[PDB]
Amino acid sequence: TKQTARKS
Amino acid sequence: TKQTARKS
Amino acid sequence: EEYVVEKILGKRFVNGRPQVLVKWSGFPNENNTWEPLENVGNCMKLVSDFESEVFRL
Amino acid sequence: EEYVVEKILGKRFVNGRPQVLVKWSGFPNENNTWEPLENVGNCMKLVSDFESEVFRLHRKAAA
Repeated sequence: TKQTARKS
Repeated sequence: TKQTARKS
Repeated sequence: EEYVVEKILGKRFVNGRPQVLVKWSGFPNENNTWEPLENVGNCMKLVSDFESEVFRL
Repeated sequence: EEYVVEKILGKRFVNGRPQVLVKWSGFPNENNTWEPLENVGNCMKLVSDFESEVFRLHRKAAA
Protein backbone atom coordinates (compact mmCIF):
# COMPACT_ATOMS: atom_id res chain seq x y z
CA THR A 1 0.00 0.00 0.00
CA LYS A 2 3.12 2.23 -0.47
CA GLN A 3 2.78 4.18 -3.74
CA THR A 4 5.96 4.35 -5.81
CA ALA A 5 7.13 4.55 -9.46
CA ARG A 6 10.15 4.81 -11.76
CA LYS A 7 11.11 8.19 -13.14
CA SER A 8 12.32 9.02 -16.65
CA THR B 1 10.48 -8.94 -15.93
CA LYS B 2 8.19 -11.88 -15.08
CA GLN B 3 4.54 -10.86 -15.55
CA THR B 4 2.53 -11.78 -12.46
CA ALA B 5 -0.66 -10.85 -10.61
CA ARG B 6 -2.69 -11.65 -7.51
CA LYS B 7 -5.87 -13.68 -7.54
CA SER B 8 -9.06 -12.23 -6.08
CA GLU C 1 1.02 -15.49 -3.87
CA GLU C 2 1.30 -14.07 -7.41
CA TYR C 3 0.71 -16.19 -10.53
CA VAL C 4 2.26 -15.72 -13.97
CA VAL C 5 -0.10 -13.99 -16.39
CA GLU C 6 -0.09 -14.74 -20.06
CA LYS C 7 -2.52 -12.14 -21.33
CA ILE C 8 -4.85 -9.30 -20.35
CA LEU C 9 -8.11 -9.70 -22.25
CA GLY C 10 -10.54 -6.98 -21.19
CA LYS C 11 -11.28 -4.00 -18.96
CA ARG C 12 -14.43 -2.97 -17.09
CA PHE C 13 -15.83 -1.22 -14.04
CA VAL C 14 -17.64 -2.93 -11.19
CA ASN C 15 -19.34 -0.65 -8.69
CA GLY C 16 -17.17 2.20 -9.89
CA ARG C 17 -13.85 0.35 -9.66
CA PRO C 18 -11.62 -0.70 -12.57
CA GLN C 19 -10.91 -4.37 -13.26
CA VAL C 20 -9.05 -6.29 -15.98
CA LEU C 21 -9.70 -9.80 -17.39
CA VAL C 22 -6.71 -12.07 -16.80
CA LYS C 23 -5.64 -15.16 -18.71
CA TRP C 24 -3.22 -17.09 -16.48
CA SER C 25 -0.11 -18.90 -17.73
CA GLY C 26 -0.51 -22.67 -17.52
CA PHE C 27 -4.30 -22.44 -17.24
CA PRO C 28 -7.05 -22.60 -19.89
CA ASN C 29 -9.59 -19.82 -20.47
CA GLU C 30 -12.09 -21.41 -18.04
CA ASN C 31 -9.76 -20.16 -15.30
CA ASN C 32 -9.70 -16.56 -16.56
CA THR C 33 -10.55 -14.01 -13.88
CA TRP C 34 -11.54 -10.39 -13.47
CA GLU C 35 -9.03 -8.79 -11.11
CA PRO C 36 -9.05 -5.31 -9.55
CA LEU C 37 -6.49 -3.04 -11.19
CA GLU C 38 -4.82 -2.93 -7.73
CA ASN C 39 -3.92 -6.63 -8.17
CA VAL C 40 -2.15 -6.37 -11.42
CA GLY C 41 0.83 -4.03 -10.94
CA ASN C 42 3.32 -6.82 -11.63
CA CYS C 43 2.05 -7.38 -15.14
CA MET C 44 1.67 -3.82 -16.33
CA LYS C 45 3.55 -4.69 -19.50
CA LEU C 46 0.70 -7.00 -20.54
CA VAL C 47 -1.90 -4.50 -19.39
CA SER C 48 -0.12 -1.95 -21.60
CA ASP C 49 -0.24 -4.34 -24.59
CA PHE C 50 -3.93 -4.76 -24.12
CA GLU C 51 -4.55 -1.02 -23.91
CA SER C 52 -2.49 -0.50 -27.05
CA GLU C 53 -4.56 -3.07 -28.90
CA VAL C 54 -7.92 -1.47 -28.23
CA PHE C 55 -6.48 1.94 -28.99
CA ARG C 56 -5.30 0.55 -32.33
CA LEU C 57 -9.01 0.24 -33.21
CA GLU D 1 15.34 3.89 -7.97
CA GLU D 2 11.62 4.45 -7.31
CA TYR D 3 9.92 7.62 -6.13
CA VAL D 4 6.76 8.00 -4.04
CA VAL D 5 3.85 9.26 -6.12
CA GLU D 6 1.11 11.50 -4.82
CA LYS D 7 -1.46 11.39 -7.62
CA ILE D 8 -2.14 10.29 -11.20
CA LEU D 9 -3.26 13.29 -13.24
CA GLY D 10 -3.83 12.06 -16.79
CA LYS D 11 -3.48 9.41 -19.49
CA ARG D 12 -2.38 9.65 -23.11
CA PHE D 13 -1.10 7.57 -25.96
CA VAL D 14 2.33 8.13 -27.44
CA ASN D 15 3.02 6.12 -30.59
CA GLY D 16 0.31 3.63 -29.62
CA ARG D 17 1.50 3.03 -26.04
CA PRO D 18 -0.23 4.28 -22.86
CA GLN D 19 1.36 6.76 -20.46
CA VAL D 20 0.14 8.47 -17.33
CA LEU D 21 0.86 11.89 -15.83
CA VAL D 22 2.53 11.60 -12.45
CA LYS D 23 2.50 14.11 -9.62
CA TRP D 24 5.42 13.09 -7.40
CA SER D 25 5.23 13.29 -3.60
CA GLY D 26 7.32 16.13 -2.19
CA PHE D 27 7.75 17.73 -5.61
CA PRO D 28 5.75 20.60 -7.11
CA ASN D 29 3.79 20.38 -10.34
CA GLU D 30 6.70 21.65 -12.48
CA ASN D 31 8.33 18.26 -11.89
CA ASN D 32 5.34 16.27 -13.22
CA THR D 33 6.25 13.58 -15.72
CA TRP D 34 4.53 11.42 -18.29
CA GLU D 35 5.56 7.84 -17.52
CA PRO D 36 4.75 4.64 -19.47
CA LEU D 37 2.12 2.37 -17.89
CA GLU D 38 4.93 -0.17 -17.52
CA ASN D 39 6.48 2.08 -14.82
CA VAL D 40 3.62 2.52 -12.36
CA GLY D 41 3.14 -1.08 -11.22
CA ASN D 42 3.86 0.03 -7.65
CA CYS D 43 1.27 2.82 -7.53
CA MET D 44 -1.75 1.01 -8.99
CA LYS D 45 -4.01 2.04 -6.14
CA LEU D 46 -3.42 5.66 -7.23
CA VAL D 47 -3.81 4.65 -10.89
CA SER D 48 -7.08 3.01 -9.95
CA ASP D 49 -8.28 6.21 -8.27
CA PHE D 50 -7.53 8.09 -11.46
CA GLU D 51 -9.40 5.53 -13.61
CA SER D 52 -12.43 5.72 -11.33
CA GLU D 53 -12.45 9.49 -11.63
CA VAL D 54 -12.38 9.32 -15.40
CA PHE D 55 -15.21 6.73 -15.37
CA ARG D 56 -17.28 8.98 -13.11
CA LEU D 57 -16.84 11.94 -15.48
CA HIS D 58 -17.79 9.77 -18.48
CA ARG D 59 -20.88 8.67 -16.64
CA LYS D 60 -21.77 12.26 -15.77
CA ALA D 61 -21.47 13.14 -19.44
CA ALA D 62 -23.60 10.23 -20.65
CA ALA D 63 -26.52 10.88 -18.27
